[PDB]
Amino acid sequence: NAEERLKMSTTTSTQDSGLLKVLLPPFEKKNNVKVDVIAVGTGQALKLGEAGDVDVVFVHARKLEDKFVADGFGVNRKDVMYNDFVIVGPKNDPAGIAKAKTAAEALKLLATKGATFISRGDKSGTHTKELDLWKSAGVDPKGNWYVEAGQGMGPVITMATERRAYTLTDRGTYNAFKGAKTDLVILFQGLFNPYGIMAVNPKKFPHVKYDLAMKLIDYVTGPEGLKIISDY
Ligand SMILES: [W+6]
Ligand SMILES: [W+6]
Repeated sequence: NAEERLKMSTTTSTQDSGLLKVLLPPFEKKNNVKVDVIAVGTGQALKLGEAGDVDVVFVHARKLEDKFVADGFGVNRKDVMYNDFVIVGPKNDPAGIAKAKTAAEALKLLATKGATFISRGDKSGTHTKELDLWKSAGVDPKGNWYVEAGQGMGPVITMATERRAYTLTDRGTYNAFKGAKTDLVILFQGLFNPYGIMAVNPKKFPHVKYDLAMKLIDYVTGPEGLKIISDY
């Protein structure tokens, strides 16, 4: 009965996209369960799983996910292809990034123009991607223009908006903020990001809801789940 609850840790950034509000109800109905979404920072989402306080972890942070699995905490990790990265900024695009042909070129235009840019500057898969793209541009971002916020995607979109800055954002969070909570527009866009979904290991935590976690993972990577994710 539901009241029977499965706990999933994720990031605040993934909650903002709104995917879970559409993806979870058919699973809840089919299994007579409630899926509690615990949206916290990336580090905390894994710490919750390391402590056995959730049954499933759903994050986009490849190195950290690998470690979680290597460390024995997570089992049966599956890729969940969803979402993509875009560069947003003021609608008058002073750096002229709309003329960029790749994301590395766009960022290098920013660094060269000295246009204000907000980094997530945290644990997140968005941060890792950003750093990978700076490295592919062969630039190491040092300036004043380069800001490291140490916050989630939502607060970074807000800070970019106040500062009339550019930022690298997942489209999902942007689409959810567009218009109401920013006036920034997509100036550069490109495939999908390999979220990882993982069950907390009941050999480490025998009270975790593993069988129900495994149903969730099967669901999300199954035809119904994929259709929702691709239609979203
Ligand atoms: W409730
Ligand atoms: W994230």
